[PDB]
Amino acid sequence: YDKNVPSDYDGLFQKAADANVSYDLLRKVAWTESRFMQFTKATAKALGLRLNPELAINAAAKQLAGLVGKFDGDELKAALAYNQGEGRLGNPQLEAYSKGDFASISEEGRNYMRNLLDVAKSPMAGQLETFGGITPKGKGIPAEVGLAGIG
Amino acid sequence: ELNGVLQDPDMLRRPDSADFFEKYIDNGLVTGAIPSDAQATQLISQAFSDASSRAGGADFLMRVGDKKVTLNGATTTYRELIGEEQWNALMVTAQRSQFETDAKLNEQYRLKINSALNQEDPRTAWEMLQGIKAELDKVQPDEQMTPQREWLISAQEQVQNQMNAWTKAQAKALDDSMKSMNKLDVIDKQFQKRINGEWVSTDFKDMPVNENTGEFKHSDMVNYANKKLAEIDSM
Amino acid sequence: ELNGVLQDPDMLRRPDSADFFEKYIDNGLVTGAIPSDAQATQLISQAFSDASSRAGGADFLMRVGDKKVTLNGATTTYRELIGEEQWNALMVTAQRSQFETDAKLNEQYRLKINSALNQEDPRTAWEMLQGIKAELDKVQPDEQMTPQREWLISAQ
Amino acid sequence: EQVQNQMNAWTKAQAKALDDSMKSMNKLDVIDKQFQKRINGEWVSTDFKDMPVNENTGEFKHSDMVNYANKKLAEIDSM
Repeated sequence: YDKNVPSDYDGLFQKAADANVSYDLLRKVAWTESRFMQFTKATAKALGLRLNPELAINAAAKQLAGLVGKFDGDELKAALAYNQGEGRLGNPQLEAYSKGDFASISEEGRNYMRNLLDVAKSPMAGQLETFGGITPKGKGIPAEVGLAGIG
Repeated sequence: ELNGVLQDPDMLRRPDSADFFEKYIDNGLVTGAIPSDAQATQLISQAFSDASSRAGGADFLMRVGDKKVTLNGATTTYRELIGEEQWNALMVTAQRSQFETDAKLNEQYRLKINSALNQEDPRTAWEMLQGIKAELDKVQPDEQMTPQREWLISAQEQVQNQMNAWTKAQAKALDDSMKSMNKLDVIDKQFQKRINGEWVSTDFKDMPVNENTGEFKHSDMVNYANKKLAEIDSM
Repeated sequence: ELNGVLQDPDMLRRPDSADFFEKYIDNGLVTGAIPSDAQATQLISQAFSDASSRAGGADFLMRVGDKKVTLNGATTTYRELIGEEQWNALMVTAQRSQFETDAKLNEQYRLKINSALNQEDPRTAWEMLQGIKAELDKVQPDEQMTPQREWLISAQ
Repeated sequence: EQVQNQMNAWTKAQAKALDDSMKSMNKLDVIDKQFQKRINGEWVSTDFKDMPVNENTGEFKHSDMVNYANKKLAEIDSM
């Protein structure tokens, strides 16, 4: 449903935003929320500090910098902390993610990670990529590769 | 004597009970406790049917089907005493027996499945279904086609059929809100052709209509009228 | 000793394992390793049930059912030791066993089928269905009526 | 697992009943806002056929002003 071949203003901007994380991730984090950073929460705009690509991608690049820096080796943990903040809701999940207890993270954090690990790199990548296979040797199908053509 | 460490449904799934069974059969065949190879076979085929029809048995069986035993002079692996086909049947039975020996597991999984087919968002049913497929791999660790792995298959291929309708109901909701934007765009174009010096009416009953707009109601001008004034105020 | 080159589910579909089985049975009957023709028959009927209930077995069977073997003085082809009807049942089983021995194949094919019945354009579901009928011919190479060839028929 | 399937429909029929009674409150709120923009000295019509419409309100009927008219008088009487 997505590719890295088509280039637009997005790829034109994240080339420097990643220099001020990863261009491959920052191109993908924005795509999933706003097709081609969509900080929809009013508090996320008051805390992150709108609809201008000069700072929106610059806001995501700053958060994803610290989120991918708070552990420096867990980029899937970073993408999770992005759409699941560390206050009163993400703390029970993020402490349950490192222990490999993906059955107790969220219905939205898993669906988010499962869509972005194809371009992101984590040590728990191959452990979530097979989190829910039909057989323990199987691979659980994420939401938008089993629901691909339905539309 | 096998019901000492092969009945406690938590003492099967341990990884030593496989070694206990291998050592039992071996030291019984060697030290005369099990005299006849026509009798160690009955002990195998009765301990496997005790451990298959019992919660915790699928992984004990999958662990023991790789240990070596020597019967009738020919040495082999327990997956090969019993045939390949018969071992497949055995593991299927050992996985699906812990769902009709206790009805709490059957109740629980069926209710999670069904309350996962009734979530409003079809994309948020799929992670529930991966959750179920993750709590099945803790009770059935072999890749055979147990009937619970048929619940999950029908659930997934039911959620796809649900999304085929939910997407139709979302496209019919972006059809009635792109109409109500087409109408404001055409009304603006009419006002602009009238302002720049061209003689075309601007009553709502005289706009053009092309199946992207529909018939113009009165409230599709009020909406426009309060939206040019709103935009002109913001300049 | 047959589980050395007839169990690895990629070593069955090779085109030499048929020759390995033919040479095993022949040189066992000739060089006394397999003494009795009432025992080479049991080796046949157990190696075929090992190779039929195992991923990769349908094409090994379809390859071996044309090799020559001599039992009870009468020389024949393995499709004719076992009857015609029994060979049909055997190949049906050997094709449909690799879809209930692993549930990954069953899951995958059923989901592609169902996500092919839910495409909006009915003309673009048909090429998806020819795709499925093209990835079934890689696991079931004989023309019997396996239940997966019933999925595809109901899908069309 | 049949009662769950029944509640999936009963909840849909309760959300369609809080959709037609939140519309009929949106309309009174927007009519009040129109009267208040007209009172505080601004030139916007207050006929029911000239309110704004945004799919949270629908088209305004006449009886959605009668209802409002008997409800300001009812509120002003209670002060």
